[PDB]
Amino acid sequence: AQYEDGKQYTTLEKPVAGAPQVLEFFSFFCPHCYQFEEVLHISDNVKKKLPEGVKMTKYHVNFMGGDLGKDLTQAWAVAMALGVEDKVTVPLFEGVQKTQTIRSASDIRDVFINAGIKGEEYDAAWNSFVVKSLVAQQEKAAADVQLRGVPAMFVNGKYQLNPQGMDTSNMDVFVQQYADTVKYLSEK
Ligand SMILES: Cn1nccc1CN
Repeated sequence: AQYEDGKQYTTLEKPVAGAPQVLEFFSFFCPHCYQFEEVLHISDNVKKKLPEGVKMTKYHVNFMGGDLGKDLTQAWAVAMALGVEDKVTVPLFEGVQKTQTIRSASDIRDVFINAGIKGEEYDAAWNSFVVKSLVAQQEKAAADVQLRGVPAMFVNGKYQLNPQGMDTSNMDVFVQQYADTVKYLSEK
């Protein structure tokens, strides 16, 4: 077959019911996640190939980067709560991995301030139970799949993308294979 269980994707032995349609996990400490975001634009290219009926979710993980990694999961909850993901993703990746200027929770906050989020608004969100609930949702979704690595993408709590077998000589072809695989899996 063109798409084969075990090749372009794997099938979870323990399927997760009630899972998001398309669920991505990442860490701002994760080098391939940096590539997925600013080099490949995986999420946008996946979105462009799905109908308006399939929704996309993207969650941060705790298991990379120690204390700061956990701070970044809470900051990502702030980004989701305020709807400013598109404003802070590139600066957070650059701050962690390129300039290495993000070393503390205050340095994370600075990225939001520079992106135009008011300080009192960031602080209110950071300390809010709405954000605490989003942190809990991110942790529970990762735990449901016993997640041990990023980047990772899951379709309908049933299928996990397997990019390792794909040709990476051309980046545009790789991204297209990835998105077409997500589309195929979403249609199963
Ligand atoms: C710098 N910082 N971090 C959290 C709260 C404050 C002061 N507004």
